[PDB]
Amino acid sequence: NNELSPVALRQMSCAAGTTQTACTDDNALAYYNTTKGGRFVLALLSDLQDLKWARFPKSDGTGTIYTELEPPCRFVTDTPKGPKVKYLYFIKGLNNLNRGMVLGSLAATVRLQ
Amino acid sequence: NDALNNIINNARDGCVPLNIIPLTTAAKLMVVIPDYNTYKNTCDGTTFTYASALWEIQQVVDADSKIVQLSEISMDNSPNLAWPLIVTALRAN
Amino acid sequence: AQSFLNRVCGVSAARLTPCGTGTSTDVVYRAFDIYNDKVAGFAKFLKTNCCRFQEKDEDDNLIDSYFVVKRHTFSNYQHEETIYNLLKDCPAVAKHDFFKFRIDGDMVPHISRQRLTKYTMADLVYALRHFDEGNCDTLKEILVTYNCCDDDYFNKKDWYDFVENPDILRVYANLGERVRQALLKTVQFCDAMRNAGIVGVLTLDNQDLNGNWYDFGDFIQTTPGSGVPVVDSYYSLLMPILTLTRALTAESHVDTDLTKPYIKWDLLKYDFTEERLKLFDRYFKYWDQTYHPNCVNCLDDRCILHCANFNVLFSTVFPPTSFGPLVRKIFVDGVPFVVSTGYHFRELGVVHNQDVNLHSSRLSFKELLVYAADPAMHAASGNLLLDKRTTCFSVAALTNNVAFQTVKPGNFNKDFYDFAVSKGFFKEGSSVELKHFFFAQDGNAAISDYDYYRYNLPTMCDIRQLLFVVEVVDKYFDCYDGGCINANQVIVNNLDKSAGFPFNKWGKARLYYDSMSYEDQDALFAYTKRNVIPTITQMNLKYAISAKNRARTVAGVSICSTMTNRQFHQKLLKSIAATRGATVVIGTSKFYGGWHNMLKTVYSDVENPHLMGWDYPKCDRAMPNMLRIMASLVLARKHTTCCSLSHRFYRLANECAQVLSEMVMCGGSLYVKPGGTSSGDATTAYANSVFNICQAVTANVNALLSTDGNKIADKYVRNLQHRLYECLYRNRDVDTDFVNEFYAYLRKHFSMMILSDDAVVCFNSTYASQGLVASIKNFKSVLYYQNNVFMSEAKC
Amino acid sequence: KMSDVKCTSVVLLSVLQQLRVESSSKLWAQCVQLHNDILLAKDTTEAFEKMVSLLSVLLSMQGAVDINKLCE
RNA sequence: UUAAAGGUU
RNA sequence: AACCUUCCC
Ligand SMILES: [Zn+2]
Ligand SMILES: [Zn+2]
Repeated sequence: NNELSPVALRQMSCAAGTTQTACTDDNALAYYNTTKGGRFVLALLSDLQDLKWARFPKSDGTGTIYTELEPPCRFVTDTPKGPKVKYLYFIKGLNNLNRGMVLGSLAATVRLQ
Repeated sequence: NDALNNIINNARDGCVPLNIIPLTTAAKLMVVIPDYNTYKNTCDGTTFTYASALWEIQQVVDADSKIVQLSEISMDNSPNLAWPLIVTALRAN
Repeated sequence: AQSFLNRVCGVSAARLTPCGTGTSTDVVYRAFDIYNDKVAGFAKFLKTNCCRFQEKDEDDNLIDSYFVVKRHTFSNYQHEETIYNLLKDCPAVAKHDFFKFRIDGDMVPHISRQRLTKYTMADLVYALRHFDEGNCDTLKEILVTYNCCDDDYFNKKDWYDFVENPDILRVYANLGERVRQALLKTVQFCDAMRNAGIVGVLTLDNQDLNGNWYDFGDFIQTTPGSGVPVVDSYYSLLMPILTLTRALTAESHVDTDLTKPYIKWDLLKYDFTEERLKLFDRYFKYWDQTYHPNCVNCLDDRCILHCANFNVLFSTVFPPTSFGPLVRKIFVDGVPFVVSTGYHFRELGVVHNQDVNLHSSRLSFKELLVYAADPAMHAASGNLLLDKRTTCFSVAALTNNVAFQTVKPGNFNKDFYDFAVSKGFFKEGSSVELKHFFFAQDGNAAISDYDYYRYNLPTMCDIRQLLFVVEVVDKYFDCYDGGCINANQVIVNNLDKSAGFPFNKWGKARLYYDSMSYEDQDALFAYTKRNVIPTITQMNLKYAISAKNRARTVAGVSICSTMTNRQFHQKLLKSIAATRGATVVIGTSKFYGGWHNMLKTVYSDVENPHLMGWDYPKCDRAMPNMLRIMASLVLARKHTTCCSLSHRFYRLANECAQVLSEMVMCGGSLYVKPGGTSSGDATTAYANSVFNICQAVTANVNALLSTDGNKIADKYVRNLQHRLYECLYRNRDVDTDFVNEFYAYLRKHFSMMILSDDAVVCFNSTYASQGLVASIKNFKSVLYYQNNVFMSEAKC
Repeated sequence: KMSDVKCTSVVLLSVLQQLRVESSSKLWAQCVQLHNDILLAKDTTEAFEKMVSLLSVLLSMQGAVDINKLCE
């Protein structure tokens, strides 16, 4: 009885862009894995076709880290918004387990067709 | 310096493993034999084959470094020999 | 009862004979890899939920083909129906039935899986990992069923021993193709789950001993083209069986079938990187972490271990003649030498020297020292050797005659014996008697000791558990300090000892330490940080008093390695030898109350104290290379400031080249050392202590993870087990908080005192009885599956 | 009394070794086997005949003058 | 191995 | 232990 991911991992709003400083203000749904030794986000969701860079300012504020993303994954979500064609991005170097946890949470509590 | 230069020049980079240098270049082989049965399967006769080459026997000695003729190595006469037999041979062509 | 049997068989028309009576289930005892929100581990449980049926064969013969039915809820029935009609077309999926039958007054659903085997691979891994002599009863059945041996093979004496019965290596190796085909079949399952959009965890509970996969209960489905097979516990738990059963021997044959002859590789080929990548893609396709065939490109110590494990597995396919120094011709003053300019480690891959000097003009004292030490010229100028007395690889014979070395009987002091006898000693029926003597030896003594280095075998370690264990073990060496020192600070105990193979023909170690000034020594040390210097260690034969007639031998290592290893471990280990109250008690005297202080320290606040001790049968000649590399890495962990990554890697390469797989000169002929450790180098005792601590921590981890978990009545220990499983098989990065917590737990409940390969431990008896800390059988199983050695009660 | 046998076996092997017996491989091998096995015996009823077998080795050469050296 | 939390004597 | 609740298929 091996369970994929007990407990669900939540998400905040983050900023991304195509390259370098293309990040404008806030354009991404960042599914996070918060640990008390620093916050580490898991996945990115967007309605933007091709975003490769993302950014988060450090906790001290003086710094801001950029994250490089994988090629997009396309799916459709069902909502009162009707169908939503959305593209999902994994920060390159994400292991299979974080991918599985995010995908399981999404397929469990977010509608898909 | 002639059988070693040829095999070195065939390397793509010039690097060859050390353990193949005496295997394909050395001109003398010394086999050590613990018993007659192992002698039968490996060093039988005046000429044998090893390392994909043909070698011919020239000298055989016992543990006491005394000469043994090839006729004395029998089955029944084996118990009368010091038996780490060292057989040295030259690579024949 | 009859209709259930006629429905379970169904269309396939099989002659099922019920193993469980009636329309009821059949509880069994099976091993599980389990992880809930409550409990985790890899342990044996009771499995109800099942109605087995054995299949008959023409003349009513019973075969291993089971029709296991599964009673469960309606929701699970729907969930497994909607996912099996997605992975239906994969060969590696056992055929399901999914029918509904009226059991008693209500209609219940069943998921009938056709033609499985009695045991899964969790059972095989558990039986070969947690081994006990007189409780086997399932390893025997697995071996007998698949024609690895017979039933009368188990009536032998010590049939499980790796040392006194070296034929068990052949019995296991006949069970090594069902594992290769299982890996081949799980790769297809992973690909099918990918292309079909399914996410889930692959556990080796759901793969029968053929290769088919038959559970989809904890799976989820996403859009096609993106499916995630989570294979981290599967491969990690399976790793030791791959080399214990020698599963990849079929790669030695052409077209990968055991009936065809072996592949005839080119003799001059030394770089097998493409083959290594091909094998990794073949069998470990969905292993997420990256793999570096050559460990010169690794990122840190942990990645070095991770890639060296895979290289250990993959180097058993390539010819033994391609491993060793990579020699190359260079010209000086118009005269050509043949000198070593690299190495090809079985574990570390190909390493190239950075400061190779081609077309030089003169050789200084440093260069003359370097070129006189490597085996290049000595082997290339000698004649070929074929020694039938040993199975170890023989390269060359330096002289024209072999030398036989004898041992003298020893002198007798008659006056003391006469005095003692006059004092009423040595009578009949006395509690004291002579048992220690000087034993003599015949001509073949050392060449008989090399057939004990024959005992070393290539071993693949469980990489995730090994990484966690190394992180825990590193905390026992935190109170110390270390680093590099200049040639001024080196302290040499005795300067009248031999300098090694070449160099003993000219003087002792004093001559080579005066001749070279401090600048030359510093230059040699700095050279060793970016080049590899293979050396030769002589094999001397000892002459001392003992109680057993074995001709013990020692290693005369050369002088260059001595200097360069001193300029590291002098400062590393003088701190270890000068600390009081630590776990490692090296350097603490027993006089002036040292023994009492040590014993009182090892009794430091244990709740229900018991004492236990053990000894490894053959520590030096059977220790796997992976653990020696681990010990060297944790010793080099102290150079975080004085050395960059490249310097650390090249120092590790030098160590592996001259104290692990060096070229030994035994009686005037050069032989290749399979592995183990060379007793006679600078850091033998400290590396042995590190290895001992690693084994103890591994035993504790195995003892804790194999406990049921539902029965543990203490919440803190249950949460500790849960988080231990998470930190082992669900995290890629070190968690310092839980490492500290587990180290504190071990120090509280399992107090050690270590000195080289000797250990004394005070442990909580209640926890040990409950299975929360390591017992002695946990040590025996760990030794069996991680040391290729079976330990008995004569040592513990 | 077995201690006497073990000590005299030690002395006999010492004198045999110093008589250049080890220049013949098989004779030295047999002598070493006998000496090592006498030291490990646990009853006096096997050590004595192995001792007599080992003494028959020295009584066969012509390097030890016997009549003179048993001057009593 | 058996949703969770809470509740009383 | 009895016991009920938002329940859970
Ligand atoms: Zn690496
Ligand atoms: Zn350093």
